[PDB]
Amino acid sequence: WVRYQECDSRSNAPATLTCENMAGVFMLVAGGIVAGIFLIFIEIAYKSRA
Amino acid sequence: DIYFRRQVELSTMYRHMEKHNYESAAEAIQAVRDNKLHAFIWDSAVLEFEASQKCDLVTTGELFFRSGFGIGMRKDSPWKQQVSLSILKSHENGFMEDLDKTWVRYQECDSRSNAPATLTCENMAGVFMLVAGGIVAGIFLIFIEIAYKSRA
Amino acid sequence: VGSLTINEERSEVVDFSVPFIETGISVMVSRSNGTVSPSAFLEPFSACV
Amino acid sequence: LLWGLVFNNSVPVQNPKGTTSKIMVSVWAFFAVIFLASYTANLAAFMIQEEYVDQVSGLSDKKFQRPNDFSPPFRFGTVPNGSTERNIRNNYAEMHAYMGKFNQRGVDDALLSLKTGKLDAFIYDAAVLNYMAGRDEGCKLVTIGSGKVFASTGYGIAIQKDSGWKRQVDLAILQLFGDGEMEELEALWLTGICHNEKNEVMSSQLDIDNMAGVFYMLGAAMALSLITFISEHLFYWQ
Amino acid sequence: WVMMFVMLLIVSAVAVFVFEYVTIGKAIWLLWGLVFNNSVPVQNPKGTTSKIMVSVWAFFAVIFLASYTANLAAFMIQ
Amino acid sequence: LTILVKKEIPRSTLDSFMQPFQSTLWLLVGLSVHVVAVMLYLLDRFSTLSSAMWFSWGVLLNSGIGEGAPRSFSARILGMVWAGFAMIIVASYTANLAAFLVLDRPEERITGINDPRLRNPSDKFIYATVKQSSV
Amino acid sequence: TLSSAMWFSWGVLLNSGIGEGAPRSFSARILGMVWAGF
Repeated sequence: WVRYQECDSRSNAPATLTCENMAGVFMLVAGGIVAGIFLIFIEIAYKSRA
Repeated sequence: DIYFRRQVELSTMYRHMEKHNYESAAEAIQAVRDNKLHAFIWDSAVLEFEASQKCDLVTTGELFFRSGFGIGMRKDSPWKQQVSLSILKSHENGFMEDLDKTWVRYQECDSRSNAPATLTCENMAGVFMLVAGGIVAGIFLIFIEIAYKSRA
Repeated sequence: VGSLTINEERSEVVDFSVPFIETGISVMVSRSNGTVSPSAFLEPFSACV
Repeated sequence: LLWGLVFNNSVPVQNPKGTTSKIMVSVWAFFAVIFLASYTANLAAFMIQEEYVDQVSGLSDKKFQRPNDFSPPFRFGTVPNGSTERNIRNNYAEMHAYMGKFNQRGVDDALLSLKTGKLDAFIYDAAVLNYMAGRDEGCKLVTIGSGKVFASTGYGIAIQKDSGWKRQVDLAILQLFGDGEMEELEALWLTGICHNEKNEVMSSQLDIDNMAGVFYMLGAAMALSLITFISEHLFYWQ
Repeated sequence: WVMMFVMLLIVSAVAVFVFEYVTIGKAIWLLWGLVFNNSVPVQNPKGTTSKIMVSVWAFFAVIFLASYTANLAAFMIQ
Repeated sequence: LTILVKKEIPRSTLDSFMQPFQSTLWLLVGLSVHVVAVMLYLLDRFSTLSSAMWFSWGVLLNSGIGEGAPRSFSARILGMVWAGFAMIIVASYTANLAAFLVLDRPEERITGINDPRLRNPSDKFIYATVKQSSV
Repeated sequence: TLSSAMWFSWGVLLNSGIGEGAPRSFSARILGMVWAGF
């Protein structure tokens, strides 16, 4: 009846995960993969010109 | 001994105090560093100086019996109105702050806050000895290798 | 009785009792943000290492 | 070669010739991996135990002198009727002559002026300040040093001049000091919450601009690169 | 650990695109050595246009391992 | 008997996705990259020219891009302390990232009936029990 | 590519770049992935 359930004993241990989202650090490669082809197109237009 | 003998709740402590007492301050101060006496009770205005020069001992915080050292006079001497004034004047125009700056807090080793985050990377011998042995043994292994190169 | 300090300018007219609570003139500083040391920890690795 | 791997860098570097040369670099790599993993460890030990240092100390500082060279300069607060004015007017005249524009109308108004950036420092009695340090809703920074007071005095009980009732109370107060009843009277008196009982400090490093020392270790080399360039005029005479 | 693979495999298109204007098995062998802090002898891809995405991946690597050493050092003293 | 209170929020450092100090995680270091590439260029010209930034970024980010070392030693002595500076800033970033996740939070809560938050009353704290009870 | 495997592997461990070649088979490469991870 009494001690059958818990969540977590609140010993205040911040040393745990919740690395659930990773968006702001992955967004640099998510923007790099899109902008890189445009910079490659500008570079090959330079290669074609001179 | 008056403060302890006066209190009744501390009487057993006072009964534990009768078999180890000393006669002067320096005897017990030398006897603490000789590990014959694990603790000592005295004024703060001596122990904070002693913890800044003989640099092996420490105090431990709180206070019990808050008072101050005073000038002892005979009863109803006529100087009792003069010396009670001039002391206050010396507390006003900054004389005592010069006095204890000259005499009391002039030396300070390190406020034993127990911070192990410091150096003493003085010796580095056991980690440098691998390259000190490598530089000597490497020429011998090179000699064995070139004797192998010469043979086959 | 109450909050009343001791000085020289009042002791001429009034007599006083034994000092009662230790006090003085202090200064309260602002509640500033935390600061690390103004240098990287370049203390004495340079002596030996 | 021997700098690139000790400071963890993949500089494009030709390895030395022969398999017999390959041994000592493999010792140096084991010195490198031990080295940087030591120094990151010690630095991470160092930067979570160091204490904030008390940027103003004592009334003899240049900050508490004539505030000449300071973007907006120091503003000292005090209550202009009482004992502290009569003590501060006999040692530093120009100090209170500058402080006369910064009067306050109350203790809590001094705290409200300290929280809104209106006042840099406040000067009052020691006991009331040591109480009000402990009863703020936060427990941020409070007092200079720990308990360093300038003009140490006491409180007391004023009395009629040379009456006979002085010498009795003079005994009885000492009897209270003789009985430990002031620490029994501590339960109403000055106890509180956060009397520097952590000595912790956590800081976002917007103040990481103290790296100018290693920038000084940068630009000094930017000097030396010119200096050696000048001593690269010596084959013109050789 | 599952986002790492799916964000790792996406550079094959640009690795093809730089040879059109080294990707069969020489791409992930490059892309593992620098994310786990290793000087494996690895040929860089051809052309200056390929040099950008590896310079993004290096900035993902230095942030990554410095995160994981930090969190582990937080974890093993609490 | 015991006292019941409400737990707080406190956050994690997830919102610092490579931005713990992006105020002072400066682009000034990128200008330092560019001017030290210009400085190595000037040291190499008047004693491998346009590639100096492709050297220097590869010094910083631990990425071994195909490049040659500078021929003059005057550029090499600058490169020594440039790599030393790169090691210093990455180690300091590691320690300050560990500092956010090792240090706990203030607001120590009330402890028993001997707390001046509870013993000496105020308006900022409200206390209650069930009426007509043993309390 | 046969006798040099330890001169590969120590160079995987100690972060020391030694003039060597990657293994040609992928079956050795998948082991090398988790070796560097370890």
